[PDB]
Amino acid sequence: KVNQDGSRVLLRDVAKIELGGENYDIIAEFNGQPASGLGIKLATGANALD
Amino acid sequence: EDISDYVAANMKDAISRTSGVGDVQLFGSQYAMRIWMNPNELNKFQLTPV
Amino acid sequence: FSSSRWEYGSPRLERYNGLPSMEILGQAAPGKSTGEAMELMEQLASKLPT
Amino acid sequence: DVITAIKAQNAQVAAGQLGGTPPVKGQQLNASIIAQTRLTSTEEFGKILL
Repeated sequence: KVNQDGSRVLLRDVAKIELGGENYDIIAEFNGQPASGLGIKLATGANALD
Repeated sequence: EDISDYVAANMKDAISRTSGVGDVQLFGSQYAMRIWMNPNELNKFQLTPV
Repeated sequence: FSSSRWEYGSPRLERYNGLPSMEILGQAAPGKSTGEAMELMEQLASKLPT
Repeated sequence: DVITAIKAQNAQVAAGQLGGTPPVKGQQLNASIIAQTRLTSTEEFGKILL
């Protein structure tokens, strides 16, 4: 908004804006070292080793 | 936050669609524009999260 | 309330497997055929930017 | 006004939780927040304010 004064308010002024993960629930450590991973879950009656 | 985003926005999409994958559980989350509001700074300029 | 600007843009963007891609269409040669035509093109692309 | 009063009072809203997901370091309790729940009986519907 622009309140009767000429002053401007912005999302930067009202809120902390950062490029972060969409959820903060599940985190992983590989030997105590910060890391992610691709946990693959096979299809129903697929081909496994193929 | 940084690795989990890259693992999703460079690799994850190529899997889960490849050789008969049921579903992939990514160990983290891809980046999102996270806006962290402030109640007092909202109250200051007469603003609701709406 | 509106500014007016002429600006360059693509009329037909392309994506291969969820990644921005551009289709090159070519020929073998009056001498060579496919095998070398591809082999040439594969490292004519390897000597491109990162 | 009858209809409008129903979906405003007879509805289940999804509020967050105490000690959410990106928490303040040293948070001890993590409990879910319950707000408006869905009405169950003929009496509760009778008590809808217009």
